[PDB]
Amino acid sequence: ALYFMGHMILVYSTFPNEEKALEIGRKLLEKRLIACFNAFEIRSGYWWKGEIVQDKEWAAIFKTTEEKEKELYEELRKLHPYETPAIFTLKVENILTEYMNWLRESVLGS
Amino acid sequence: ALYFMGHMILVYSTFPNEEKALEIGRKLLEKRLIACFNAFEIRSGYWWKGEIVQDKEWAAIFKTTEEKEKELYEELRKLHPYETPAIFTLKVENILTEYMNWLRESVLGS
Amino acid sequence: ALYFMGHMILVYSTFPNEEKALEIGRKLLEKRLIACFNAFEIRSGYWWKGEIVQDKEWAAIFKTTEEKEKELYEELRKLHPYETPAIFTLKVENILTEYMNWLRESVLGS
Repeated sequence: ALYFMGHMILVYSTFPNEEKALEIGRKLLEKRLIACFNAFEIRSGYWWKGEIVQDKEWAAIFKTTEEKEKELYEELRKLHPYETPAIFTLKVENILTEYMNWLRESVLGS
Repeated sequence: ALYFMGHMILVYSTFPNEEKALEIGRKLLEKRLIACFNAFEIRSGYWWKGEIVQDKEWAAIFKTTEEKEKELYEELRKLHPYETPAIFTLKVENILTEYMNWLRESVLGS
Repeated sequence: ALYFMGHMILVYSTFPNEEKALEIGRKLLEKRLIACFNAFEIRSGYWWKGEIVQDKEWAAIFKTTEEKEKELYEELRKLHPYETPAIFTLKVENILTEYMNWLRESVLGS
């Protein structure tokens, strides 16, 4: 069909700056752990040492297959500059079939 | 209740520039295929002809109802500048009831 | 394990400007309703009084636990500048275990 459930996963994480986000995205592509990344600038807020702080970071969504999830989490844990980084996966319900094929081809290998 | 499961879907895709993202978003609204779109600038990375490339694009999330999903995918496939565009749907678990009503009203028609 | 299903929810909403998005994010943190927020600039389009309009807003994703969902929706409904704001939750499938612990600790209290 034009689209189907597929087996894509979307992993999200945030980084201290544009440079680090792009560098890690590139390293993940080199290892065929992701087929593509989309990064964007964000303003964040959270608790830190008893106070609410404002921060500027770069978020990134990583697109890959379910088969690469474990490896992706391990590589992100390896490369992340933060001690306790935000790393979580969102549920993908459907995906354009041709794109799913491209994702699969893009992550074939190591 | 204040919120419930609803029947909203979120479709994500990326475009070569701001102009194209907005133009397509407008065309989707004209056809009542989406109730709203949120677009933002992104930096992307993926494989292309054996090399890892960096790109600048505009991403967009399209908010509509489950009933419009098939039509939305067909219209996006029709208008997309890319040969193999990223088009996938994310799972929505809950939604403010009043907003869900607004979504339904916004996509009533053609 | 390195990651598991967890009990995190992601709530998304849009605001008229950067100032309002950050202010509300801060208020949600003060009440321990969210552990963190990530906000970014967006361009939006929707129907308004029979015409398709273009707008500039700031979107924000709120990260919290399933236990805080009801309270979060109530506080957002309380503080939102829009009469019919977009507020919905996305499904989180997996999450880095250490991060999940941080989320839980971050929302403990009121």
